[PDB]
Amino acid sequence: ARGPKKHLKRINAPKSWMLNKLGGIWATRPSQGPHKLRESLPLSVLLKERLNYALNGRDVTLILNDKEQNVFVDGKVRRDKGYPTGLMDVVRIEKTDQSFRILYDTKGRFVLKSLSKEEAKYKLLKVTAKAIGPNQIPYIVTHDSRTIRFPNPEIKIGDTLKYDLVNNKIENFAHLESGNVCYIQQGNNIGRVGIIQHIEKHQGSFDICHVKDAKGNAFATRLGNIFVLGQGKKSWIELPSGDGVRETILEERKRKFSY
Amino acid sequence: DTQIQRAYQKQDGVFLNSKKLLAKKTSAGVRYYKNIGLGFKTPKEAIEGTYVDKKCPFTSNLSIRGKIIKGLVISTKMNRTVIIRRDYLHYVRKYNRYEKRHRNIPVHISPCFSVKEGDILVAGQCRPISKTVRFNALQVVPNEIIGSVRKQFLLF
Amino acid sequence: GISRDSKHKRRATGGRMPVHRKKRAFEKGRPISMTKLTTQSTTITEKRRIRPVRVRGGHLKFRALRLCEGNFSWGSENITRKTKILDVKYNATNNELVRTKTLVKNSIVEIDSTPFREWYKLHYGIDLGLKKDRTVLGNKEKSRHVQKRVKRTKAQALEKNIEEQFVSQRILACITSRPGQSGRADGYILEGKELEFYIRKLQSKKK
Amino acid sequence: NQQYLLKYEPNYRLRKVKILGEKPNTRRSFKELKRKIKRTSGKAITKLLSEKKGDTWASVQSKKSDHLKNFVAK
Amino acid sequence: GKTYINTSKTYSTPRRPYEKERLDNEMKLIGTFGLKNKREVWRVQMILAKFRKAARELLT
RNA sequence: AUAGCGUAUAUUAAAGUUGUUGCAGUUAAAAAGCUCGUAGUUGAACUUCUGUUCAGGUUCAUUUCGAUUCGUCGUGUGAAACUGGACAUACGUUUGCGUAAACAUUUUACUGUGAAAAAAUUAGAGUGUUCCAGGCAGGUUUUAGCCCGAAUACAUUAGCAUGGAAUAAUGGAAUAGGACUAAGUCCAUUUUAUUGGUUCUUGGAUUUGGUAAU
RNA sequence: AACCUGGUUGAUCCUGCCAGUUACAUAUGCUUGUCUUAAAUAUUAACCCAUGCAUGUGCCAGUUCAGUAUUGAACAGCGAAACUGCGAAUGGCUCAUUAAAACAGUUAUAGUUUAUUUGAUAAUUAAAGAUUACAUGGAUAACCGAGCUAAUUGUUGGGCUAAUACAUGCUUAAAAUUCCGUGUCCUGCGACCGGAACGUAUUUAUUAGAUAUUAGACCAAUCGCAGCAAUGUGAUUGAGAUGAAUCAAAGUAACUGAUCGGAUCGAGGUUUACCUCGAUAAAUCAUCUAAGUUUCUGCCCUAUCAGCUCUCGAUGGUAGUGUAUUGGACUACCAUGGCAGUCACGGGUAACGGAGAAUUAGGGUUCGAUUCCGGAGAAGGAGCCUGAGAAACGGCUACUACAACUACGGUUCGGCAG
Ligand SMILES: [Mg+2]
Ligand SMILES: [Mg+2]
Ligand SMILES: [Mg+2]
Ligand SMILES: [Mg+2]
Ligand SMILES: [Mg+2]
Ligand SMILES: [Mg+2]
Ligand SMILES: [Mg+2]
Ligand SMILES: [Mg+2]
Ligand SMILES: [Mg+2]
Ligand SMILES: [Mg+2]
Ligand SMILES: [Mg+2]
Ligand SMILES: [Mg+2]
Ligand SMILES: [Mg+2]
Ligand SMILES: [Mg+2]
Ligand SMILES: [Mg+2]
Ligand SMILES: [Mg+2]
Ligand SMILES: [Mg+2]
Ligand SMILES: [Mg+2]
Ligand SMILES: [Mg+2]
Ligand SMILES: [Mg+2]
Ligand SMILES: [Mg+2]
Repeated sequence: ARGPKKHLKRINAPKSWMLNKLGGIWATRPSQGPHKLRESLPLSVLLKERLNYALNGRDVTLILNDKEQNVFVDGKVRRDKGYPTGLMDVVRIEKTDQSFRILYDTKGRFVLKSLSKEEAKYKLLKVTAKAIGPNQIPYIVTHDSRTIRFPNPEIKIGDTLKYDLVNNKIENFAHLESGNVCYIQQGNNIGRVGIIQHIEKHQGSFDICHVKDAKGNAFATRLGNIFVLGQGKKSWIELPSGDGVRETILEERKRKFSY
Repeated sequence: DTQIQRAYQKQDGVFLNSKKLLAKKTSAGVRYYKNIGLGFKTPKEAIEGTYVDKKCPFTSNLSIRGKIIKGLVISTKMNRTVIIRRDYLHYVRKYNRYEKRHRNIPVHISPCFSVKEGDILVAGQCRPISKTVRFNALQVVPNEIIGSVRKQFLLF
Repeated sequence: GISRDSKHKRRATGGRMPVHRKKRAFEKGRPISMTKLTTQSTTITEKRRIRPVRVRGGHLKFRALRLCEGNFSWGSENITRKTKILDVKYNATNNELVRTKTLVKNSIVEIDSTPFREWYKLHYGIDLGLKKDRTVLGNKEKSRHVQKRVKRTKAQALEKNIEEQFVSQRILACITSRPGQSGRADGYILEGKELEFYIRKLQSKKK
Repeated sequence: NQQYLLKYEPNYRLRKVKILGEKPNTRRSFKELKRKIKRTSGKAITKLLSEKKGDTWASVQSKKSDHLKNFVAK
Repeated sequence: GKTYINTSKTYSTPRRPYEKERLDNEMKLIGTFGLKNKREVWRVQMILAKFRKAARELLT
């Protein structure tokens, strides 16, 4: 197809952005970055659609080219309109001192979770690879594309580190075993939150894990979509308010409209 | 010990000439084997054979990745290669019944197996070895077929 | 304009297989480098000739047109030296390759003993080029540096083939590089089994 | 402050508010200029650029600043 | 021109173009509800029909 | 019929005039002159039946009742088909804390779940675009705000995961060392920081006694 | 809305079609007043095209002695030209080709490539030569000047000066490890002493890649370590990843020098010899992005297609070669295979495949050139340049068939399926 694709059409932009069908032809193609294209929430959508701080395209440009440095991701400045803010990222707006975390709700759209200052220092990281590096230095790699050196050696692959973004120092970690708390990054089970019942390894391809929530409904999903939220029943994150429990539309209609 | 070909045949990643081994006038003595970790037992013969097969999953660099097959061996006619046969019932929605279809997969046989025509083969997916062959033989199950191998239809 | 596409062949059944797209530049193959020994060629001024090749991804690949010297290893001894390659003796692929003196992987070549002869002499105090008066050891006994030269020599016994060859000063070695890619003839010296074999092959060709 | 307002609102709006001016006919000119420019070299090219019909970004920020200098706080 | 606005059909036309009983009922409707133009009654028919398909599927 | 309405042509229902559901074939068009027969399609009956006890719901009935109310709830009592315990020669061992594994259960078709799944479509919730087509918005003077939405279903085949007893195919001990067990013989063999002998384990083969309703 | 009616007879019950009825696409005829939307040279001719336009781009952060402005006496605001970057491979158009092909859903890449992004690394600037590091060297465009043509985004000579352009090169770890010395002591090729080599990468060869999801004892030698010393003393954490590696990360040889190891830029300043923010170039590994190949299964009509494939590849095996990589992709040798009534092979399609569309009691029937995703092509074939990506076509070369100028000798930024 003669090389790389530089455009994205509105119809094809992920449902998670909640763009208007009728709003145009194109949408903003997420930039190459920490997160994949489909797991991206770009900045331009973050500002224009979600916060409404930008009313149109020009506006976004204004915010991100203003010498004043308005927007922050994991502590580091970003001027790129299509920067792929992904899952677990902490995005902070210097002028208002708003600190949000990027998440999926149970319905699988992108949400900004308002965080107080103590939350906003911390960010959750999930182990992708673990290796010996050059010079015989152990290293570890993360979903947000971090490379962390000299990890605590007990840290296994597919764990969750709690990362201090002020100190760039991993604080506490927990791994994928029975009894820990998860959030589910991708699935039809996207956004649900729960205690791991157990894990079955099929060893040819795809390992499936099962989950429960506070209410006691089971889930299953492939290992890749599990993200660990801490030890115990306690999560190290403030969840958008479903608390991670899915609601039957019956439950929804009942509680909302009193049926 | 058998060398018949234009080129001398030895496994890769195994050095035959080490100072201890030159003291023995006998071919080889240190052999390469492997584990292909799908829970597949590495055969007795892979271990004790003299065979050079660069396409053997046990004796070589062959990586078995992602797809596994059960089948019938219809033809062991060619050099270190068989054909396998998978029979299935394709469902025709309208007439609301099935239809008997078959597929022939060329598989690669490592010399470590004894393969009678009309046996039962397990094969793992493989990198493209030849024009036809994407599959390599893992496990042979012996069995007796009466009459020609073709007519015999097993859906398992 | 050479092509590696599989589309230009018959599918398994024998059926003529259809074509919509063109030749694509990414299925490109490239002309062959017949890589030559300039060593014995008298008419040649330029003995070493290597071509950079701009490749997919902006990298380089290195074409050996003309080669004379290469880098060879002696396996038992773990000793690797660069020497001049003399002749291409046997080729399993095709014999017109031997006639054209072409270098390819698993070609069979001969090597100047000389660097290996010297390393051996240095290390074990034994000159392999000589028939009689084989031992070069120093005059002071009980001197750690001569003692070592004996202690080395104590365990060692060579193949008659390696010895005889060393005397001859030419050595049979099969070459392990891809000169049409790397731009090198790098190789290993034949020992034991492979030597029995390629000697016999050379021998029944010679018979 | 009307500083910000003067720095943020786009130009067609500053015309609605009478601050800026008319956007004159761009396209035709610009494309005939493109024509001639492509078809010669540097000296002549500069001589053509002197004649471009554009309302320059310079002139824009100039009228903006000047209007910011003619302003009186309520 | 690409456009993503949706298609509509508000009414339907009878298998049988002329049948007295039906025509008469339709003119009794046009009369009492002060309509013009038979399709008005047809689109009402359409609407009702939608409702009924719904109830039916739900009774499955 | 109506701001629309004729006509031509392809195609859809009409068509049970293409028929799996679902057609016809003595005489309306239609059984091949007749047998043998390979592919194909199709295939008789039998195997943990059954009974007894416990619990959980889910239904039912109503000369049991109740409470309140514009019909649900609680409760009876019995009666069902379950679902799951339990003992009965009876859907398994063995181990670590109702759930895993390993062992053992011949394979599959079939069926129930689940994962993986592209939006727009379609079905459909919410919402008065003046209705509506439709859009994904909206609603509120508590206003340097507030409230709420952008659901859900469907997503056929084949791959994947897992629960399955019927039905259907296929299997297993008929030249049996088949099964269990004991005692030998070989070939390998992880651990015991290392090579050697003995061993040990283990995991294959093999010889012979014993056990069994063979 | 799960409905049927007209026509064979003198009449009758049948079969059966014709006809009516219905929806929906194009077409068309007549007729047309508001408002809200709105398809649109697919079908025939992937036929041919005048003209205009559809691909350009500058920050404070690579080059300014243009110009402007009476500017920090090296420039400093604004801002051409022209080098140097980057893009031009997306987008838009069309459906001619195409029937396991493309496509769809499912896989593999342990068989690969990826410019721009995000994260992390980096002590050695090979040898010979050269060597200033308070920083190396030679050129050229714009410009000035002279020309050639009837002709174009043609270019020829001549005089100038920059670059992040084109060349070149300086930058003091320790330890350990390997080798060498006719060195000391010795007897362990062991210790001390002395001398080399020693980044990364490239190319081969060899040594080990550690395994605590796991079991031990009898002889010998145990190698070590407390310890000269007989005596022992055991041995138990120290090294990741996978289902699997010949993986990661390492040791020892050499090999290449065609890898990289900053002679570049801003800004704000503590009054200025020092701080604090940044821009950019580039290597490796991840990461994003996309691609190449790839597993399994699934297409319409046709037997007035029953056998097909294999003289140079048909199926497999070997060495090679080639490629980004896998492979008969290609070569040499070898074997005689591979597919087919479960329809091979071969025709046809007024056939691009899907997402979907019209009808629909149920089951079906019939369409999908056309918004989205794949695929293909740019008049027809082939071949290339350059790139991270191209067989590009709003790039070049050639032919076949054509388009535009011509002073006839030449020329075209000639290619509407934008
Ligand atoms: Mg961008
Ligand atoms: Mg995998
Ligand atoms: Mg590169
Ligand atoms: Mg403007
Ligand atoms: Mg008759
Ligand atoms: Mg039966
Ligand atoms: Mg029991
Ligand atoms: Mg008659
Ligand atoms: Mg009559
Ligand atoms: Mg009709
Ligand atoms: Mg009006
Ligand atoms: Mg410029
Ligand atoms: Mg065909
Ligand atoms: Mg296929
Ligand atoms: Mg000059
Ligand atoms: Mg020293
Ligand atoms: Mg300064
Ligand atoms: Mg079609
Ligand atoms: Mg398209
Ligand atoms: Mg694809
Ligand atoms: Mg046009």
